[PDB]
Amino acid sequence: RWRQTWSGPGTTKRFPETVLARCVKYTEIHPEMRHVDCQSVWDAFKGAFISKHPCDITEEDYQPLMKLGTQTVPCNKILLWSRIKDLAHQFTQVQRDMFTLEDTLLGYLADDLTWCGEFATSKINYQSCPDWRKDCSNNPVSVFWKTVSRRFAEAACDVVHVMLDGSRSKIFDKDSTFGSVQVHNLQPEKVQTLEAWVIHGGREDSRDLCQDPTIKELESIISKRNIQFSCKNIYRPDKFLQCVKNPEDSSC
Ligand SMILES: NC(=O)c1ccc[n+]([C@@H]2O[C@H](COP(=O)(O)O)[C@@H](O)[C@H]2O)c1
Repeated sequence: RWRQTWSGPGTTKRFPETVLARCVKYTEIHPEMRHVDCQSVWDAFKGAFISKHPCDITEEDYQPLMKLGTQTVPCNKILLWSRIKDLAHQFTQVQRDMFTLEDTLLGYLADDLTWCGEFATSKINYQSCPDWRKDCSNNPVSVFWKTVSRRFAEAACDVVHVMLDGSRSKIFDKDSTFGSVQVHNLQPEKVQTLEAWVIHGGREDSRDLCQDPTIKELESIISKRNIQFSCKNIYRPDKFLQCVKNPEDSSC
C-alpha cells in the first residue's frame, strides 16, 4: 500500500508485548496492584477493540478492562493537565505525592501508545488507525482516554490541580479532554476548589496569564458548577521543578 485505510499512525509496534510488559512492571512496583493478573488485563484490553470496527468503539467496550484496573488513588492529590504532559510527569516523579492519570495502572499501560483492530478479522492494524478529526471520534484510542479521563476526574475530591500550557493560545481549551470531559465530571459534592497552574513558555518579564479570557471562561464554568476556582502562574517551570526538588534556600 501507498495509501492506507485511515489517516492516523498505525498500532505501536509490538503493542501486545509492550502492554503486557508495562503491566508486569507496574504491578511489580506498586504494591496495591499485586492482585492483578497481567494476562487477564491484556485479554480485556484486547477484547475492547479486536474484531470490532475501529469507528464503532464504545465506553462499554472498555468496561471489562476498567474493572480489572480498578484502583484507589488519594482523591485529594490529583493533578490533571491539558496539552502539556511532560512537566506534570516530572513534577509527580519528585512530588511522588500528586498523581496524574498516567501514574495509574490504566494510564501507565496506554501512555504514548496507539492501537486499533479490524471489523472483519482478529488482526491488530499496524498500518493505520482512525484520526479523531479526519476519520472518526469513536476510535479505540480516543474512546479509551475519554473513558479513563472521565473516571479519574470523578475520583477527585478537595483541591484538584490542573497544569495548563500558557504558551498555547487557548490556555484553557473547551475542546480538550480536560475541557470537554474532566471539567464536567468533577463532583461538586466532593471537590472544593480547582486550582490551575498556568505554565509559562519562554519570557522575560511576563503577563499575568490568570487574566486570560479562556482562564476567565474556565473560572466561570467551574464557579457555575458550585466549585471554587483558583489560578497561579508558573513563570519559570525550570526554577519551579528545582524548588520542588530542593525546597527552601535559594530564590524559592
Ligand atoms: N496520556 C494521554 O495521552 C491522555 C490523553 C487524553 C487525556 N488525558 C487526560 O486528559 C487530560 C489531558 O487531555 P487534553 O490534553 O486533551 O486536555 C489530562 O488530565 C490527562 O490525564 C491523557
